[PDB]
Amino acid sequence: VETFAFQAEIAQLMSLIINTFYSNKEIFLRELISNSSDALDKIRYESLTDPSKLDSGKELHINLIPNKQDRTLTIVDTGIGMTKADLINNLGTIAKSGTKAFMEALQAGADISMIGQFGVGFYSAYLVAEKVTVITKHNDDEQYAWESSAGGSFTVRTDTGEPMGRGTKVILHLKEDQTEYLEERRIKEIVKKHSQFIGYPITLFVE
Ligand SMILES: COc1ccc(-c2c(-c3cc(-c4ccc(C)c5ncccc45)c(O)cc3O)noc2NC(C)=O)cc1
Repeated sequence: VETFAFQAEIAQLMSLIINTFYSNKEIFLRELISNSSDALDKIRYESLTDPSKLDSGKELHINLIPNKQDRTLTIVDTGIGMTKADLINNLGTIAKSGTKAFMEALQAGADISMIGQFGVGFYSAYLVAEKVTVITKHNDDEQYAWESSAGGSFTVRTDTGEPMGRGTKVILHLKEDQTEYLEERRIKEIVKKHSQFIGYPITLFVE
């Protein structure tokens, strides 16, 4: 297990997300689904010139899986998946500029729901999760587990859990007062409100 420091700007963003009073938390789901959609777009595009990239799974879709026992909401996609370099360096590098822009926009009257317009929507997960665990698998690379409870650091390890195939699984360990996001009616409502036209099937599992 390797432990890494977030870039200072990203740690600042995470603290803002955790500390700011902001009631419209439900937008976290749209942001995560948007990320899944982007990843699905990419594997779809690449498969057009190299069909063998779908050897790790032809189905392009998103599953939403609530588990009341574990107090988790999991967002699973069969997108392109992330490499170790994505997790440690490259997505953070990209997030720096977006974070800066978002912070500045907030100072000028934007609100937290607009986070995705700055390309850093993943971090909205921390509106509802005390810890986020991300399992990801890119073709020709190993399966990784990324994890953070904020506080300025994250971990990455090679994952020996159940093999995924290809894609990304975001496991939201929900805060004690945010269990509404385990309820079928609530998740359905949010998907219809904010993610109605996503171009991949979204299956909401029930318990
Ligand atoms: C908005 O920027 C991105 C969106 C999706 C992805 C992504 C993902 C993916 C990442 C995330 C994601 C998960 C976890 C973290 C820390 C992320 N940080 C920045 C951007 C995305 C992150 C996710 O929630 C779902 C996803 O399907 N899997 O392969 C990907 N690769 C390509 C080039 O897009 C990467 C960047």
